[PDB]
Amino acid sequence: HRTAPKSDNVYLKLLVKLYTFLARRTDAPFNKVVLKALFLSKINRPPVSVSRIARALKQEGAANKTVVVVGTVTDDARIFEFPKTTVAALRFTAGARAKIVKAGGECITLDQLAVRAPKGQNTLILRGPRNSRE
Amino acid sequence: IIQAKRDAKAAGSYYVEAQHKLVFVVRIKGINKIPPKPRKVLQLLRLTRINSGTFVKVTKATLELLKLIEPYVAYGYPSYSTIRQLVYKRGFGKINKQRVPLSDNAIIEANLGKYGILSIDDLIHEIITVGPHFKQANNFLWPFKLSNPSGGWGVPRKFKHFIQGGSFGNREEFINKLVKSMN
Amino acid sequence: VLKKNPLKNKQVLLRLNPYAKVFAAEKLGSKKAEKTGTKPAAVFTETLKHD
Amino acid sequence: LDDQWLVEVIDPRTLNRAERKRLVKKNEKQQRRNMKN
Amino acid sequence: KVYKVGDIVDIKANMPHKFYQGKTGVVYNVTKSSVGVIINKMVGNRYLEKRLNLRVEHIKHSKCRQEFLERVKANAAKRAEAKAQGVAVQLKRQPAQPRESRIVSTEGNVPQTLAPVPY
Amino acid sequence: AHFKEYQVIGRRLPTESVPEPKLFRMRIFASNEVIAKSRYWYFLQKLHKVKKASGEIVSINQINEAHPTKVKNFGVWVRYDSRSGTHNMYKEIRDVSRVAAVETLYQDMAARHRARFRSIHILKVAEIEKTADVKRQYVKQFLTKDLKFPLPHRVQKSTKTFSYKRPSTFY
RNA sequence: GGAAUACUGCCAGCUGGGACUGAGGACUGCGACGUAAGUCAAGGAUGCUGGCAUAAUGGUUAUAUGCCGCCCGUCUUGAAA
RNA sequence: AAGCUCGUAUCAGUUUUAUGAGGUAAAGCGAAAACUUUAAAUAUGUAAGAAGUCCUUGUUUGAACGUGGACAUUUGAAUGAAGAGCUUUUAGUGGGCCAUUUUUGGUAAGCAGAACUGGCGAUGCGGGAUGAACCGAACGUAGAGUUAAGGUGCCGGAAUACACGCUCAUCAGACACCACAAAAGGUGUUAG
RNA sequence: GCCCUGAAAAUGGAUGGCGCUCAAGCGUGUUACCUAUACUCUACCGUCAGGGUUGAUAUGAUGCCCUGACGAGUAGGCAGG
Repeated sequence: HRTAPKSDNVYLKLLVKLYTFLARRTDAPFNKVVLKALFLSKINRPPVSVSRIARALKQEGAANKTVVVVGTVTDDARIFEFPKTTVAALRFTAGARAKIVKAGGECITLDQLAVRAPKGQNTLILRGPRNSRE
Repeated sequence: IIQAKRDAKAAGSYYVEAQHKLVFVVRIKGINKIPPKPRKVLQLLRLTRINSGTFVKVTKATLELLKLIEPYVAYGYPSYSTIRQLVYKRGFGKINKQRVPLSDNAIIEANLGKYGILSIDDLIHEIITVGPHFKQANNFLWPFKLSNPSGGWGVPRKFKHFIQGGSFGNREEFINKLVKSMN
Repeated sequence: VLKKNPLKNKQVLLRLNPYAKVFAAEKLGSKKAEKTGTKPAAVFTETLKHD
Repeated sequence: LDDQWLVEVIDPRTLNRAERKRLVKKNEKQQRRNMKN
Repeated sequence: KVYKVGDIVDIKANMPHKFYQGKTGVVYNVTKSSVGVIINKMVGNRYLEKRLNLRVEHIKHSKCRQEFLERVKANAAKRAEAKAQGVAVQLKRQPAQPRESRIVSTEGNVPQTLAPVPY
Repeated sequence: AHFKEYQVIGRRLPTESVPEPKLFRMRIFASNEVIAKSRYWYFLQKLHKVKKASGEIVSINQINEAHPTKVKNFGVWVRYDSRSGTHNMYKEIRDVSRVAAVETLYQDMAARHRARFRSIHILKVAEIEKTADVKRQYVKQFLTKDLKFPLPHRVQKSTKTFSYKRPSTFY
């Protein structure tokens, strides 16, 4: 029920203007929901562990869906093995940045994901737990 | 209809007609100082303001409503000439909102060609012959916004019963005079 | 941009109702009806005349 | 109260019987101590 | 006569203390003397909650779901006929319609005109 | 308003095992057809236990005057429930038609007796054919042979707001 | 016996007079008219003609007339003064 | 006010339908008003499907619980409607007037107590000569047209219109009225 | 039914006044007429709402364009200046 994000980042507004062009003219259910998460708070954009991604790849036949997080990606050394996958998000911490690439995975910004998947084909969206903080 | 009356009198009998299965109601009393019980009822009829007007498929259950709001409205049975004009001059469709004027058949067929209706007169036929899709056909139209009548009201004081020399009540046929005056 | 009312401006009437052209052709409102001689039964006359 | 037919908010009417049985026996308890002194 | 919890009952007092008198609620409590019947009641424009006990020979087990219990079974009864036939069931309850035109004969019935004659 | 006279027939609704009730018919003076049916069920409650929802109108018809030119002499029963319990009243109106007579009566009753339109039952309006059955004095007044009378003090209605003549009754 | 008229109702019947309005600005649409070409009263006004070219209209400013209009604010909610 | 947590087919100061109860008395008529069925409106509850039902036949023949399977939208009256809940937070304001409706108790007379719904406050506008509560009336800015309530002798815009009757008053009436003086008096009139 | 009586003071006074008597009274019927910020229509503003629109070259995309319905208001709450 927000229309424009509160942040006065210019670069963030660049992605906003892109997906509005996508969400109007690509009629795929993906592109809208990605855009709708861009107006969120810092609370409503919870950081996602690298391990929560590692849960996702354990699912059935989904080892090749390009997992995409709107928020930020954090590292978590509690796991040790990690797959070779394709990940795009906003922010990678240095722990998160290194562990993906050292696994052999690729780390991508969201705009290149739009280039690679305009209709959001063969992708995956996760969200972190909102009900952690009281 | 004329012939059945004529044949019965030659046969010494009496022909009654069928009961009139369609009415047209106009809100008369203003917006303020209304008890809540009728004021719920007018919102069910989309009679949101003074001199708004709509049609009712005459049932038992609908007929109890007019006994409730009788001091506030007037109604009767409309004739073909009367129905035809309100579709023409004051007809307004409703595309999701927005009180859309009719102005061409193509708007109607885009909405009710699902229900076969593709003309303007199909809709008029679905009114006066109350048909299978009357509810949607009545719900399609915007409530009719009418002006205060040209010649006036007749009576000097309105809010007495039309039988008793007032304005409100059933006026079964005489509603046809008043609507054309308000068109 | 503007609502042209029918029942005047006959061009917009012909925008609707293509039958309405032939309605004025066969004149169809000053249609005559034939007459039939059907006198009522006399009982009906009595009950009307009865006090 | 115990014989009428409604309540207006476990039975309540036997409680009304019980509280009198306090107060009836409170006469009976206060009977004894003045019988002592 | 057995009352269970959840039965829907109506009040019929077999006086002048309090008056609900024909009002309907549900049963939550049973003891041997009375039963607990709880009642909705509006105050302002909001419904309250009235726990209440009643001598059980004043309160009747209400039947109000009677026709509905029929009509679901009646629809399925007509539905069994509906698969056995190319037919629309028309299972809906309808309002009463305005009736038809018809001819009445004054043949054995001469219209007995009248006035306040007196009689 | 200028009334009309109405034959109104009702038959209260045939049920199972009761077809065809006995087609009750009244003569109603009223303005229009709506008031008459409204006036109709009103009498049908006072007479006996039928009610408006229980029955229906058979048919309604307007009664024209059989001789709307011939001057007639009318006898009228009216009873009305005032101020205490009711009482009849018989007044005679020399007039042209049936519906003409009732009009002046309602003018008369609202003149003297403050009588509402609801207040009044028209029991029966009878034409007196034969002279010397007419009983009131003032109706007998206009019946003598070769009646002549003057008009005294003939005013003339002026049109404009001035005149130059000291106008006189004419004469 | 045969007509007329009143009354009420209808006509996608014809015609006059008045007053107010002229939004919008390439084109597209629904149309009608015509054999067609094309035309039009068909998704909002154009045509023709005069005067003046300044205090003339307008503005501003005094004042007169007509009509309306009590002293604000606070506090008690009403004799609510 | 800020939000995502819903943009579902879910709801409603409403009726209908069935089921209720006050049977108020009016059917009516029974056996010799003493029926016991039954007939209305006066305001009121309850219910009206998809977690909806059956079947399968177990648990603890019924019933109270269950395993499993079948039955889709004419899917279970009318009519109107995308605004139901959530988690957070949080400004003001908690005592008061008037009217109607029942209902109980009242007396010089006013009333008093309840329950219910309006209006008022915070709200101009047309009318009622003028007015917190009377009649009308959905407050952006203008133009046109029509009306409400109330009016149309003159102030005052609108018929010194038409139509029938009644009334003369030594302080008529033009209204508060269906109340108070009020129950009557009168060789005043009019109609019964 | 109207009519008179049917007690009521003390500045000078009020059917709003003038006045009005086959009314300019009372009762009643008929049309006609007057009129509000009420309603019908159009324009305009403003809010909300629903649609469309990075394609360069040119523009503000928080923009533009189309469509609709609405607009009382103290304590207060929010936004834009």
